[PDB]
Amino acid sequence: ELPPRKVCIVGAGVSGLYIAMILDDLKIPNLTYDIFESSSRTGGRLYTHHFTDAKHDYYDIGAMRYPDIPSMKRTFNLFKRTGMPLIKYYLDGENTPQLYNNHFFAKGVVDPYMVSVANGGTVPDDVVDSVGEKLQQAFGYYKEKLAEDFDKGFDELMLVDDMTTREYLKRGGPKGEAPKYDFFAIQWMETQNTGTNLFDQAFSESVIASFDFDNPTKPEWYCIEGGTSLLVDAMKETLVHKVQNNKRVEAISIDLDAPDDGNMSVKIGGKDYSGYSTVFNTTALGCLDRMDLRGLNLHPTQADAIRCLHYANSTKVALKFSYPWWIKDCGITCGGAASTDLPLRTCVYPSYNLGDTGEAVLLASYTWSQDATRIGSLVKDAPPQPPKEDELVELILQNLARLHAEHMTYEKIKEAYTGVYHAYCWANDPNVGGAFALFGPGQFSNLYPYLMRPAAGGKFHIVGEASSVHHAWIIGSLESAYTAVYQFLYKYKMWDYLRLLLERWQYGL
Amino acid sequence: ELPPRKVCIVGAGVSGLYIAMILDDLKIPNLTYDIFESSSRTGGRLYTHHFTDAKHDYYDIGAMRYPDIPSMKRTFNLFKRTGMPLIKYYLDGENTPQLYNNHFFAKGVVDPYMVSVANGGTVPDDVVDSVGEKLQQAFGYYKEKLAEDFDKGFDELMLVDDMTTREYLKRGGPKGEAPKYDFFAIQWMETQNTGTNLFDQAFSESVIASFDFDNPTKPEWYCIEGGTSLLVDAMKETLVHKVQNNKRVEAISIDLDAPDDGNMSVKIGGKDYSGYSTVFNTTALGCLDRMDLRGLNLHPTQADAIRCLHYANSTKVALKFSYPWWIKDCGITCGGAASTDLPLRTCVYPSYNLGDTGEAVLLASYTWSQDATRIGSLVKDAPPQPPKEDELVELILQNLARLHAEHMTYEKIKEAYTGVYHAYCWANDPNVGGAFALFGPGQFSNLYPYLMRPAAGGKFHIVGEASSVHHAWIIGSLESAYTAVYQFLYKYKMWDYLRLLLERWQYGL
Ligand SMILES: Cc1cc2nc3c(=O)[nH]c(=O)nc-3n(C[C@H](O)[C@H](O)[C@H](O)COP(=O)(O)OP(=O)(O)OC[C@H]3O[C@@H](n4cnc5c(N)ncnc54)[C@H](O)[C@@H]3O)c2cc1C
Ligand SMILES: Cc1cc2nc3c(=O)[nH]c(=O)nc-3n(C[C@H](O)[C@H](O)[C@H](O)COP(=O)(O)OP(=O)(O)OC[C@H]3O[C@@H](n4cnc5c(N)ncnc54)[C@H](O)[C@@H]3O)c2cc1C
Ligand SMILES: N[C@@H](Cc1ccccc1)C(=O)O
Ligand SMILES: N[C@@H](Cc1ccccc1)C(=O)O
Repeated sequence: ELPPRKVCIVGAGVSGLYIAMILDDLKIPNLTYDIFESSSRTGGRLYTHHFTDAKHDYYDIGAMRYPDIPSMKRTFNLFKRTGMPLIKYYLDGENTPQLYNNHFFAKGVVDPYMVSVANGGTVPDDVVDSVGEKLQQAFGYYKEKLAEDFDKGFDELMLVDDMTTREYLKRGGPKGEAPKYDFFAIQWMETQNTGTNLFDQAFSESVIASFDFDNPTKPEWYCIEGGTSLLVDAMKETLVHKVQNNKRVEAISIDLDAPDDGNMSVKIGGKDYSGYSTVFNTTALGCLDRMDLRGLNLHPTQADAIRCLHYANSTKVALKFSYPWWIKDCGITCGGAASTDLPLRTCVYPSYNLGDTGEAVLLASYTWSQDATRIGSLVKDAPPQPPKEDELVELILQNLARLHAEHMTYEKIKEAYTGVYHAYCWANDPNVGGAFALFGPGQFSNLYPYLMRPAAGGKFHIVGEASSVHHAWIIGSLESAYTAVYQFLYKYKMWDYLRLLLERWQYGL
Repeated sequence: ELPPRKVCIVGAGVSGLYIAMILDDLKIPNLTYDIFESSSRTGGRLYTHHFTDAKHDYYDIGAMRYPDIPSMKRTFNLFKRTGMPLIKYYLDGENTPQLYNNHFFAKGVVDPYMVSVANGGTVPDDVVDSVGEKLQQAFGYYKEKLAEDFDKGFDELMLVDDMTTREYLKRGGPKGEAPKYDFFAIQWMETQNTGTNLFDQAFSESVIASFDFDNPTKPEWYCIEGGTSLLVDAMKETLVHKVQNNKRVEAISIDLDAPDDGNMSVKIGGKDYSGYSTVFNTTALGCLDRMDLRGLNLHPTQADAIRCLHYANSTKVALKFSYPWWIKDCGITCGGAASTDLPLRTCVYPSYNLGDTGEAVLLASYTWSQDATRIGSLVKDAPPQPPKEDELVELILQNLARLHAEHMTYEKIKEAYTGVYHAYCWANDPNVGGAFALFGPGQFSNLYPYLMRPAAGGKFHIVGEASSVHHAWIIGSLESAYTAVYQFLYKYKMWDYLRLLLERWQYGL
């Protein structure tokens, strides 16, 4: 018979909720848990904003789209477990505009943006129209290895993890046998492939992001109709022990002189909470670094990983319009997205309101990295009516006009704007401190192993999307939580329940 | 006589104020200007926060310290010209603690922080105690060349500008004849030299920053007694045409189908302001990228520079204490700064209140890059009292207690805290979008020439610290503003006043 044990789950995001769901499912005798959530809200970076309760009057501030690829199977099993209403998401739509250097894209014209050297720009002629082909040549070997077996593909990719994307492109790979590209060719590839400056981060991350967004299997994509927050509601409902919101952990400790299993504690608001056999920290690493972790005696390089593993910013801006003018007036009837070098960078047409004829939401700006930091600096809490008086609104409307200048005027977009919008910059969220992990050069191969290293005698686990090989996806959160529960059961020699974990949760539900 | 001409200065920071002061000094007949400032406040990144009107009850949110090195002569000339009350600033002080891996620094001790391989860390034994010496070996050649002639030293430095600092350290320089360092040695060097992740930006910037802070001439440092904003006040008082605050330029344009000199215009809140013969934009580049610049027909790589040139974040947190416990209880009597791997990173002891025995300000946290983004996520406008409930206040007090554990307790520091503090995160300022330019690899040698390329027939100038080789210093702003005025006078062949510019303003005041 198992002695009474209590574990602590720090953070009620999808990873912390997944840990509780797994523990609830295994039904281990005399085992309990507490879930402390710093925010008054539960879900973390699963966060649907509802403008009203109307059916499609929302947008997802955090996670929103899911590729049906084999490496994401655990995410889709969680969708099945909780009965999520999945519908098709259109990564690529029809008639979506692309606007660079104030020129619209056109198929089969050489250098439509007028950025090539032959047209007075600095992009080499043989690169300007061949970005996808040359990034495929740079990423494609590793992408196919990842498609056969993600873990073994990752281990081979780690042999070049010391390089940034720019570095790999500049030197022609690790030994100069790949093509070498000058600064402006690499710069154009970054402009056409990702957010500003992100090619100065890890090459391995550019490969994995390309694996996820441009997967060799050419997958179907999905969204959750009604918002991703429906997943949080369903996970919360099943909890045996409910989330305790407004409980921000500021310190974590283990008492190595105590003989007991439950010799760990966390401090919340100056008060001590002890008796825990294991602590799962599921917060973003910036939040973990603010805690007093001295009582845990972390390996010095593990502490370095908490502080230094790189995070990228992301900002989203969603506007409500009286009718879907992008559908009706521009023929953008199947989702997709418009991309531009204008400040909004990416305008995402929702896949969930394509049949609606009245009020409709447009995810008017979705940015990463410096683009998101620049948009996020306009994201305040008490903006002013009218639109022109709000700098962010006016910027978005002007960028939308230029981006859709083939069919709309600024005047008619402005008149369709209801005056209702919402924006969010994840780096300004004190409960995250960033959007998601996006490691720099050498971090996966050098710092990440020490982040995942056993701490406090195998009783402390750093959990979350950053503690995964799938950054910035729900799947990384779920894998990290599953792995941590494995280690917990292994640590306490609960062989019956570890075997049950592998039987029920390795491939599924 | 000269025909009447009008120029427009976008931005009332030190760049735009310097332009107006130069034009005021040259007294060019029938030449006028308008200065438009987006903010209700004038000064930009010269920004003193005054807790009260008491003599020393302030801290500088932006610029605060100035090294008396030859490359900084134009800044001190500006100080001299405006009668600034300069006092000595102590970059290094007495008894300043250094805290890494929860260990304090101790001279003459091997690996006092317990981070080397010999003590269970990952920092190479030959690196852990030699960061200053190995970085000097990596930067010193170029630092000495910059000391002889900054411009010629910069041009030689550009021959390795394709490399990041980490890349230069990893590969042993451009051809592998310098020492090669593994990831953890480079990581420790970054931890001990700059802010988190900044070794993943340009090697040239790490060299220039080392040249500024650790100059071979080993210079005296100075600050402005009463706050740097006294410089803004003095420059404002001299202006012939006063700053127009709350005037945010959203578009800049030139009418090439108009024969007049004054064929340029700017839009402010929908209304046009035309008749300008030249426009000086002095704003940060993120601010410029949000403007509609189509009417200027910028070179596409110049527009890329505006979007992509990298900015670093920075955040400051200052706390008021009933008495300077760092002076009286810790022997920290001569300014300096305490450095740590804790969230606050750097605690600066002011040099302007060393004789005070009552209320004193402490610049408790001064951070850059990801450190500043994480601290800045706690910077809100209406936080709660008491300190325990403001997460930022509590974090700072806790970090301060650990940093000064050799002489203070958390309880004594907390009781000395008045409850009055201020914080500021420059990336959250919509009038800047960042702290200052910190270019990535290859950006100085590739993007920066196009940023500085003549535009709109020589009538548009991108001015400011980012538009110089001295990023994040007043000197960069002054040099850029001086160079733009030169090119304006050259463009209109005002040879008499160009000669007067060189006579009075080249090494002038
Ligand atoms: C803009 C954006 C878009 C995304 N889009 C997608 C997408 O399309 N598809 C996809 O699969 N993934 C997407 N993701 C990724 C996905 O949202 C995340 O990977 C995942 O939700 C993170 O889960 P987590 O539990 O690991 O972290 P979190 O969600 O951050 O959970 C951690 C929790 O801990 C709490 N916490 C923090 N500090 C403390 C403390 N001191 N004490 C207690 N609790 C604390 C936080 O409030 C939070 O609730 C996106 C992420 C972002 C930022
Ligand atoms: C945290 C920090 C510390 C620093 N410390 C030092 C130091 O110790 N020593 C030193 O020498 N330097 C220091 N600097 C650097 C120095 O402060 C700057 O280099 C300099 O002040 C910038 O001057 P600027 O005029 O080029 O830019 P800014 O100061 O940014 O001036 C631009 C102005 O334009 C305005 N503007 C923006 N958008 C618009 C628009 N659309 N229309 C009109 N106006 C607009 C802005 O509000 C601003 O007032 C520091 C900088 C920072 C961020
Ligand atoms: N998965 C998220 C976040 C992400 C950003 C960039 C690269 C990879 C993932 C998205 O679909 O946008
Ligand atoms: N001038 C700023 C930032 C800076 C750091 C390093 C080099 C250049 C500028 C400071 O005093 O810290």
